[PDB]
Amino acid sequence: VETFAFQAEIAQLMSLIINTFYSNKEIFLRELISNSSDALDKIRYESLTDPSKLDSGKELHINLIPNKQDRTLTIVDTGIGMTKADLINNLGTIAKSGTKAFMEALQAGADISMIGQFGVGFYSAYLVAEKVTVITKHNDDEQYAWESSAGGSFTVRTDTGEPMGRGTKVILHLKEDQTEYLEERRIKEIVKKHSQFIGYPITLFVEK
Ligand SMILES: COc1ccc(-c2c(-c3cc(Cl)c(O)cc3O)noc2NC(=O)C(C)(C)C)cc1
Repeated sequence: VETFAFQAEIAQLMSLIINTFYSNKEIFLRELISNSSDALDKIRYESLTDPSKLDSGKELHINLIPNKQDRTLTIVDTGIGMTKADLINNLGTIAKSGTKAFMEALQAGADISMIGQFGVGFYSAYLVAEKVTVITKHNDDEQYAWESSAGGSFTVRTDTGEPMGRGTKVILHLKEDQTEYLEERRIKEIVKKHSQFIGYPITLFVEK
């Protein structure tokens, strides 16, 4: 397991998200579904010029999986996935500029719900999760697990869990007071409100 420091700007963003009083936490789900949709758009487009990129799975979809025993909400997609370089280096570089712009916008009167306009909507996960685990598999790279409970660091390891084929699984370990996001009625409500027109099937699993 390798441990990395977030760039200072991203650590600062995460602290703001965790510390700021902001009741409209539900927007985290829209932001993660948006990311899934973007990743799905990417594999779809790439597959038009190289159909073999779908050898790792033809189905393009999003599953939402609540688990009350584990207190997790998992968002699974079959998008393009992220490479080790994406996880450690590339996406952080991009997130640095988006974060700066978002911070400045907040000072100017924007609110946390606008985070996705700055390309860093993922971090809104920390409105509801104490720990986020991201399992991801891109063609031509290995399956990795990224993980962070904030506090300025994240880890990456090669994942020896169940093989995903291709795509990304975001496992939200929910804060004790945010279990409403495990309720079918609540998730359905949020998806209808904010993600009604996403161009891939979203299946909300129910609990046993
Ligand atoms: C907004 O920035 C991103 C959105 C989605 C993804 C993504 C994701 C992804 C990321 C997150 Cl955080 C998520 O919640 C869902 C995803 O499918 N999986 O593969 C992905 N692959 C990439 O898009 C490229 C172009 C970099 C290879 C990465 C960055």
